[PDB]
Amino acid sequence: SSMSVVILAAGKGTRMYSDLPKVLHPLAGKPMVQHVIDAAMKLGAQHVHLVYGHGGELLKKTLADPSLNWVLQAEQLGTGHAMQQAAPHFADDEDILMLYGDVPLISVDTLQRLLAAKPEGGIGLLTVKLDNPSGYGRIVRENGDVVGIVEHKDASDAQREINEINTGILVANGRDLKRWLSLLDNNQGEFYITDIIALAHADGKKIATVHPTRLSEVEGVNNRLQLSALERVFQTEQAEKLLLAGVMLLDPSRFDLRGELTHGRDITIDTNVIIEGHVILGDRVRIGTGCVLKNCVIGDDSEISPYTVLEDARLDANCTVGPFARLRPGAELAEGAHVGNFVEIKKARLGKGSKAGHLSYLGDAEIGAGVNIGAGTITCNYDNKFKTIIGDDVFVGSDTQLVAPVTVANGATIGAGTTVTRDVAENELVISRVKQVHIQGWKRP
Amino acid sequence: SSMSVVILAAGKGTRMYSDLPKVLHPLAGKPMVQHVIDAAMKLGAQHVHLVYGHGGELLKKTLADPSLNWVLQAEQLGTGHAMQQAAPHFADDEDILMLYGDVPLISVDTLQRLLAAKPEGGIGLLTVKLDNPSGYGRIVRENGDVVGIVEHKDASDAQREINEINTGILVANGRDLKRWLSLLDNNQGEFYITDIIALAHADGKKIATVHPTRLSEVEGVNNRLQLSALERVFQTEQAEKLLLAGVMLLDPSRFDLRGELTHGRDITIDTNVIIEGHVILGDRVRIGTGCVLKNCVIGDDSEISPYTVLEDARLDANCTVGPFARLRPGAELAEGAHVGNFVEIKKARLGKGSKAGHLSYLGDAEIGAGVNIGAGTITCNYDNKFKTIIGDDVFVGSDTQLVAPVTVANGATIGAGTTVTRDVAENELVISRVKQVHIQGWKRP
Amino acid sequence: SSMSVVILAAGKGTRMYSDLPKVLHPLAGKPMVQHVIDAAMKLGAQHVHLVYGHGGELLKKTLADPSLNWVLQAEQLGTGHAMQQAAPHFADDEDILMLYGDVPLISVDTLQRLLAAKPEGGIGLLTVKLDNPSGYGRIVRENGDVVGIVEHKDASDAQREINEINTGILVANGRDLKRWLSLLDNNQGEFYITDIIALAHADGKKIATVHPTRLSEVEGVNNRLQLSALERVFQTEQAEKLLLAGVMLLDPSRFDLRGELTHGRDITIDTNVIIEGHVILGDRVRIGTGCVLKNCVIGDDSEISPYTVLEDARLDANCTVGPFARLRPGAELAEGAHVGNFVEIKKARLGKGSKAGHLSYLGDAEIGAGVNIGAGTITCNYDNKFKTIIGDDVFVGSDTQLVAPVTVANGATIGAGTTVTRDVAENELVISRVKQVHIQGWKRP
Repeated sequence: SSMSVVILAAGKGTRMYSDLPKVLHPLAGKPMVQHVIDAAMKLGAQHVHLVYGHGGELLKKTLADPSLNWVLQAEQLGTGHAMQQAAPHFADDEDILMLYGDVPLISVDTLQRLLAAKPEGGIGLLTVKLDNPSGYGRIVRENGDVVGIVEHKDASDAQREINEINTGILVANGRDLKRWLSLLDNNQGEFYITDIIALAHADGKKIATVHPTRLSEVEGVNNRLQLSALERVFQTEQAEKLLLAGVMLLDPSRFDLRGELTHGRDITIDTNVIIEGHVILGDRVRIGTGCVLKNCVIGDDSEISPYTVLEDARLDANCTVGPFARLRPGAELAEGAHVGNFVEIKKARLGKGSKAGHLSYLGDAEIGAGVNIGAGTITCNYDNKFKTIIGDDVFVGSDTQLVAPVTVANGATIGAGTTVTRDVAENELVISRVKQVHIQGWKRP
Repeated sequence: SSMSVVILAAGKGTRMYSDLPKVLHPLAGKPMVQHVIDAAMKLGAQHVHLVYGHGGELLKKTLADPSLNWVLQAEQLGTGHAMQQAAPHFADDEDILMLYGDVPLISVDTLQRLLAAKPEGGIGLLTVKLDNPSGYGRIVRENGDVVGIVEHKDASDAQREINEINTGILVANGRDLKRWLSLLDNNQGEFYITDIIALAHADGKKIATVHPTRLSEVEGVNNRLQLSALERVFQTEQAEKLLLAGVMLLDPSRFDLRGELTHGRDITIDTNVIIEGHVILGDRVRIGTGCVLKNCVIGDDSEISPYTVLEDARLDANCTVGPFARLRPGAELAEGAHVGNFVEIKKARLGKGSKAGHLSYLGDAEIGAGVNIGAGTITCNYDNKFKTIIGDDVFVGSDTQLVAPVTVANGATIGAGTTVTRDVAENELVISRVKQVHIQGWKRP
Repeated sequence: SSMSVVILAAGKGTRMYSDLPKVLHPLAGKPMVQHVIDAAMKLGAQHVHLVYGHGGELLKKTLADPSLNWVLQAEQLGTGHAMQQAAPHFADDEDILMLYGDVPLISVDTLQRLLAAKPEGGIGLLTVKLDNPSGYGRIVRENGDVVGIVEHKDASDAQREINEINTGILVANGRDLKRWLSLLDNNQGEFYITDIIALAHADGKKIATVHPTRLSEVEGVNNRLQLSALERVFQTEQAEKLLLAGVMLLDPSRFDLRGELTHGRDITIDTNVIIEGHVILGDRVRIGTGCVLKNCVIGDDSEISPYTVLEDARLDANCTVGPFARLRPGAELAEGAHVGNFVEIKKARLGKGSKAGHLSYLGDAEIGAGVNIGAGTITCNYDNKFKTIIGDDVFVGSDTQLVAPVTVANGATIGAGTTVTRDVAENELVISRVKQVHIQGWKRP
């Protein structure tokens, strides 16, 4: 069929104490409002209408999304008024679902039930019964029949016992909806969206209701404490989905996914790992404690040792990296390569079974197979930046500075503490050798 | 009005298995007993009387606090006996409140209710009703009127149903208190402080009661498991206060504050951050996972990357530091400065927009603006310690050792692998240049 | 008396999505099934019979344990059938207890109650009453008398109210057990082990029942989410045992023990520490945040600073190591030694009060007392591997490469940036000194 959504996101997030529009605040590293858009997209939402008051410019900025239909608003004067501003935008043949930019966790199932329990020429309304309903809108039924919503405000002591409350999420045909809207008053001073419930039982239509499966689906964010609770809920969910799909998390409450994780079989992730962007892990990969991976491919059987950071990096199968290793964009390890502690790799490839074990920096480097990069080796590659190249079976002594552009051919050997400015030939040894000078019985300060 | 406090802290913390007096054990990095003192100070407590048995010397030692009035005690023989030892110390015109050194979480509100519900010539008594009261002192009321306390010990099956129990915290006028005290017996062998309740209804005075708002306010520490529970409670509280005041914590259950955090607006703190001493963070600062900050000022818009440790360090605005960076006391970054991975800074300043990106140690250094500190640069500054100075626009090649005292003037350039013992002049290049020596077809061992 | 156990571990752990047999999956770093074996050993279990279907070879492989009696099985066709396969293996004079390889948390107390509540010529049966019993085997009693087990399957609406359920764990004499077994049918198609309950009330014997003290004792693992819950339970338990025995954990929910921890008095362990293998900590040791210790001895009063990794390493008293330090097998610190940030130690000893503060790698080294290892010092010890030796009171300048085999005698001093290939004599100074070369007004690229 046909269906569009409207996302309300116009209020003042005063209690966020922020210079950033509330709805742009991230949940698992992405704007609250994008979770809602994402969901709308998953419904088949043909169009998405976003209603905003202040924060306009950097809202549409921080949200590229050229596919969206933006809707300005005088200055927050009515949640119903807001719904009026987008009213002329609803095609009469399409359903119109209403969501809030600060309720990021609303599941598709719960909406794709709402859209099924909508009575022809009527409203599908999402509701939840509360433990303590001590301040929300009551759902007022007569014979279990929805007739209208009561604000906690004007609620008799008898009504205040009504557990079931309004999530503020609901459906209706675009035609019928255009109707019910601009037939409402302002006599708080504002216009309540609540009213279109009674103003629907008015002209004899039936308003049905489904419930969300989790309370968190309809949790609204007014402040950061609330947002952090939703972050935890969201992370527990992701973690449990990975556990059930075969990934071992040594402590799923100390795990964070902010993006996507594609994975193979029998992966172990230890405590306090964070996964950002899109990470692909092969079979039998092990990630130690404290590692941060962002936009990485890690090949079958690789081991990432504790406290290793990787971003836009690639490891083939059987590699080992860490502890205390830092791989930056362009870092590439060929099959069975090893990078050790206090080693940084930038736009560099370390070939098959090559080793860089300690205290080294490698950038803008093409290194071959079976190469030994001694402790303390530095590509001195900054003066743009220049390329260092090393063939197979090369031995690079400790504390060597490779001054690029420089090429060291296969089988070459480089003595410790050597500066290399000129190219090195196959199987040639090079030793930057001076003469250590001796004073006898020297009195140390 | 006038008011003093007494802190009881004399028992044997046997179940702590410690050589340190129980009350000195830290909660959020400060002695249990200091939390209690702190609170007393916040009441306006004119004097604080501290009653102790063993542990005396290093108690008054580990607690400088020359403002305190110490009170010795034979050898724990009566909680009431203890209260006798400080009795001659209470002015008749002042209220005397009683607290315990091992109940660190007692809030001011709860005490500044206790002090309001005190009946003239009578006791204000703190109480709590328990889920399971299966071992404490019962509050025995007649017509809801407090008449005396029953030890779980001698408690009829009927009494054992009394949910409400004694926290052991209470008030009373100093005069009246001196009275009720030394009129009690020793016929456990000890003197119970419990009794002064009935010995107050005795001479026809009214004993009122307020409750603490949280159970944790009256939780006593007898062991470390108990202390750890209170640590978590205390940390959750702090975390929620920062969230509500506008700081984003990516996981408030993996956050620890052991001191004070002054903050501006829109700060993000990722998982597993610890804050010690006094930390000042400006607007829009980001602290990555695993960072430890102790006594630091971080300027607006700075980014601290994961696994970075800072102590007594200062960053101006727009600085970036980490990952894997170590800043020690005296470390200072000017506006937009960058410190990278595996870099340590001690008593050194890195000027405007200067960079130290990798594998470097800088101590006792004054470095100017626009300076590039190549990978592997070391201030060789130990032989006391001597000063290294570098002007603006200097380029320092990788793996340079700067042997202090040495001065490198503006615009100078230093080739890679250079040892610098002598001063360098404006725009002068210096290259510690030897000659790499070549053996052909060398057989590597 | 006499007693043997049987561990059932033959099903398909399909929902583990693993190439590793379910029961081999680790809990606190050791195979689920080893926890069960361990427990059996603690009972005095004279023999342990392990029944398995597929996964056979690498089961008996990954479990050396030459003490075990393995029992093959056609192909999972009956949990009772399985129990038949080991039936001919039970001595008539011994008790036979039945356990499952995927229920790792079953305590000895609960089994050493089961073995006491066994009625002569009868069954001791472990049971638990459930909050929601909505899919398990009901315990069917008549006058509170166990008569037989009902599968949730064939269970009247009336029976489905029976809270109490079958853990599947039970006892019986080996003789009697051999009996009750091979008198059962296959008319699911399989043989139910359930039946021997009614087939015991059949020949007029009494089947008693004890309960486990914790629900987690009888939790079965079918998937990784379940296993992770048990991991957390197991870790909370260990943590609380260490807290009660006197170790301070700054956050027991961010602590992991995968092995054994021997400890002395007044130890503090900060957040996110992992303990693997066997770790011995002396009195008054402090372990900072993020440290990983595996098979280490740490002497009285040592301080391990944050983010330090140690494996098969030894520290005497008063040592300090970290932050950001990496100690590998063979790493040894003598009394009061210090290792700083970005320092790696392999098969090396750093003598009394010696210091290696920054950016160094030391392997295969014997270093004496009072030695100063400057920043950036590297043992260039790889060409097998060769030994570097340094006596007392030696000063090693920064960025020195020690090319082993080399010996530096007592009181010697080594200038910064020195390569050392030859031995150094007592109190001799050595400076690898070249000449820095100067270009005036050099235009930096």
